[PDB]
Amino acid sequence: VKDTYTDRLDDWNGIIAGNQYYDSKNDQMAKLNQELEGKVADSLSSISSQADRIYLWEKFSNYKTSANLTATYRKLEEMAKQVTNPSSRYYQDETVVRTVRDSMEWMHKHVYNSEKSIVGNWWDYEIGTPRAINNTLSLMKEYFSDEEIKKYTDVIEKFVPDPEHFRKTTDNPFKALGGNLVDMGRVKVIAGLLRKDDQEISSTIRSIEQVFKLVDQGEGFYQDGSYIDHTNVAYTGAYGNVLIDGLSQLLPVIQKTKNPIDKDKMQTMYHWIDKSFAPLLVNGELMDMSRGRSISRANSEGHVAAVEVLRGIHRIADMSEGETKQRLQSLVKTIVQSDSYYDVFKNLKTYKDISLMQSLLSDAGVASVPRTSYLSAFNKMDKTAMYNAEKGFGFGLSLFSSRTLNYEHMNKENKRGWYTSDGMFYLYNGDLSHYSDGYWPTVNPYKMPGTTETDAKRADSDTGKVLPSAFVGTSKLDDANATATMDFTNWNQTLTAHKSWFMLKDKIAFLGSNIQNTSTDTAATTIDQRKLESSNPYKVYVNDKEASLTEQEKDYPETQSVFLESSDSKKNIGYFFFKKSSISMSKALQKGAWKDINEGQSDKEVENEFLTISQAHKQNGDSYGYMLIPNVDRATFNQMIKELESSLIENNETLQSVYDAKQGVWGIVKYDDSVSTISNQFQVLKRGVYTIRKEGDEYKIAYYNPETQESAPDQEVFKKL
Ligand SMILES: OC[C@@H](O)[C@H](O)[C@@H](O)CO
Ligand SMILES: OC[C@@H](O)[C@H](O)[C@@H](O)CO
Repeated sequence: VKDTYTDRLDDWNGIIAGNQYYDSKNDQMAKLNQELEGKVADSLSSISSQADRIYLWEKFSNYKTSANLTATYRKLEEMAKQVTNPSSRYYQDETVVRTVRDSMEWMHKHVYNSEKSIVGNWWDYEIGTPRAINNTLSLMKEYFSDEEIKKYTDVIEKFVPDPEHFRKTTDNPFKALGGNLVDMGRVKVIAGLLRKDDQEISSTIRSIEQVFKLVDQGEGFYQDGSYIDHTNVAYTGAYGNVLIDGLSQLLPVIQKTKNPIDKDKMQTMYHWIDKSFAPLLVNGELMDMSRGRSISRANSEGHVAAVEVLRGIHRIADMSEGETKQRLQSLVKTIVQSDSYYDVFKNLKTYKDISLMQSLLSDAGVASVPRTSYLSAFNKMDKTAMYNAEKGFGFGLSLFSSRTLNYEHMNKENKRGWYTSDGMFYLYNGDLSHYSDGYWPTVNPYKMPGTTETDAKRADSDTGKVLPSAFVGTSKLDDANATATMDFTNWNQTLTAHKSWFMLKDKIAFLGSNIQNTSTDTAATTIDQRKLESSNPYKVYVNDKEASLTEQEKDYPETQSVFLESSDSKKNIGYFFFKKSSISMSKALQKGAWKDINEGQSDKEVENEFLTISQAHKQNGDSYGYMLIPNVDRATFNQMIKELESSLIENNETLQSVYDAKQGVWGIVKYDDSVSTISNQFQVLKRGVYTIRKEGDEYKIAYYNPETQESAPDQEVFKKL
C-alpha cells in the first residue's frame, strides 16, 4: 500500500542504491553498474536450483557459520538493486524477480526465522542479515505484499525487539551505543517503515539520540576527540566509521518522519568531524592506530577505510546549508585531491554517493586548499596524531595504559597485533602506499616500529591487556609542539622502559631510559621497519657514508646518524643519535598471507621488502635517544644534526628532556616531584609531562598529569629563575 511509510522507503532506496540518479553516460556510475551486473550474473549461474536443496550457494552453504546467512541475503539485495535499475540487463527480469521472492521464502522456512536461535556470531542475526533483508524488501516493495513483508521481518523483531540492547535473546545482552547503536537504526527504523509500525520508528529514533552525547567514561566520544568502543579500545577508525557512515544514510529519512531529531545535534556531528575524524586522515589515508582489528582485513586498508568516513561527511554536508555545507565539501575535496594513490570512487558504492563526489570535485565554488598543520592529543584513548603542512608529513603515536586495551584480537582477526600499541609510531610521507599493499601480513610482528620488546615467542591465541600504569599521556602546547610519555612494562612483566616522545614541529625525538630485562630473552628497540617501493629505492648512509644493506643483519657501532635517501625529498628519513649508538640494520624480503593474521582472509602469499633498524639493550639501566627527521635532503639533514648537537638535555630514570633552540621550545617528562632546573632558565616541580616555549622574557606552559588526567595551575609546576 502506498503511504507516508513507502514515501520514506523511496527515499531510503535513493540512498542505498540510487537508481533514480543513474546515468549510462556517466563513466563512474557505469563502472559500478557493471560491477553489480557481474555479481548478479555470478549468483544466477551458481544458485542451486534443484528440488529440495540444502543451500542456495555452495560458497555459503554451512549455515552454522552465521556469516553465511548475511552473505546469502546480501546476494539477494544485489539482485533487488539491479531488477529495479532501468539500465540493468536484469531490469524487471522474470527470473530475477521470482528468484528473490523464492529465495526469501526458502531461507525463511529452513534457515532464518523466529523459531531459530543465534548460532555463531550474534552480529549476523541482529545486524548483518536484518539490514540485508530490510534493503531487499525496500527496493522490491512493489513485488511483495504487505503480508509477506511483515512475514519476512517478523524474525527481525524476534532477535531485535528492544532498540536499546543487542543480544537480547542470549544469556548476556549488552547496551547499544556508538556504531552498533547506529546500526540498530538501520535495522529497526527501516523494519519499522516496512511494517508500518509507528512505535518501533519513534522508540528507535529516541534510542539513537544517545549517540549525540559527550561522555567522560565508557564507550563514545570524549571532549578531546577520542572515541572508545568495546569497553576500552581506541576505535574512531572502525566503529566510528560505522557510526558516521550509517547515521549519514539514516538522517535524510529520520528528519522526514514524525519524530525528527532536533536540529541542534548536527552541530555535535560537525564537531565529531573536525575534532575526531579529520585529524586521523592524512593524504587520503585513515590512521591504522584507530582501526582496531580491521587492519587485518585485506579489502580494508587505510585509504579504502577512509572513504567510509569521507562519504559520511559529504552526505552530512548535503543535508547542511550555506557555509557549513561548503566547508564540509571543502574538507572532503582537499583530502580526496591530496590522495594520488587511491581512487576514491573505488569505494563509493551507490549512485548518489558517486554523484555527490563528482559535483564536489568539479564545483569551482568549493575550495580545495592544502590542510594546515595540527596536533591532536587524544588522551582519552591514548593516541596522538600530528601533521606538518609546511614539510608535508604526518606522525602517529600509538599507546595504551591502565585505561585502554593494547590490541583487539577477536572473531579470529588481528592475531599478531601484540605490540601495535607498545609505543609504536607511524610516519606518513610521500609514499602513500606504505601501510597498504600487504603491509600488515608481511610486516614482522615482533619488531613493530618504535617498540622496545624481548624476542620471546608469542601465541596467536593471546588477547589484549591493559597496562599496569596510568602514567601515559601527551601534553600539547600548540599545533606543532607536544610531549608524550609511557611508563612501559611488557606483556609478561619481564621488561620495563620509560619511553618518551618530543614532537618538535618538523621532527620527533625518541628517548628511552631505565630499560630493564629480567628474562633470558634478548631485548631491543626497533628504531624502524619501513616497507620499501621497488620503484623508489633508498640509498642508505651511516655517519654520512653510503652503506650496503643485506638480508643478513649488519652491525654499526658508534653510529651518529642514519639517512635514507630517495629521489623524492618527501620520502627521505633521517635518524640522529644524540650520543653515538650501537645499532644493526638489514633489508629483506618478507613473505606472509592475510590468513596468517585473520582466519577469514586469503591464504594467498604476499611479499614486501622491509628495511629494519634496531638497537640491542644487553644491560639493565640501558637507554636510547634519537631524533627522527623526515622530508629534508641529505645536505639539510647534515646541517640540522649540527644545530641539534646539544639538544638532548637529559635522559635518565627520573628526567627526560629535549630542547629546540631554533624554536625556543622544551619538551620535558618528569617521573618524580623533585625540583628540576632546566637550561639554567627555569624549574619544573611536579611529576608529569611538559611542553614549554620561551618568547622574550615570557614562558608559555603546557602541563599534563597523565595519571589524574588533569593539568595544573602554573605556579604549582613551573618557576622561572
Ligand atoms: O577517563 C577515560 C579513560 O581515558 C578512557 O580511556 C576509559 O578507560 C575507557 O574505557
Ligand atoms: O581490559 C580490562 C577490562 O577490565 C576487562 O578485563 C573486562 O573483562 C572488560 O572488557
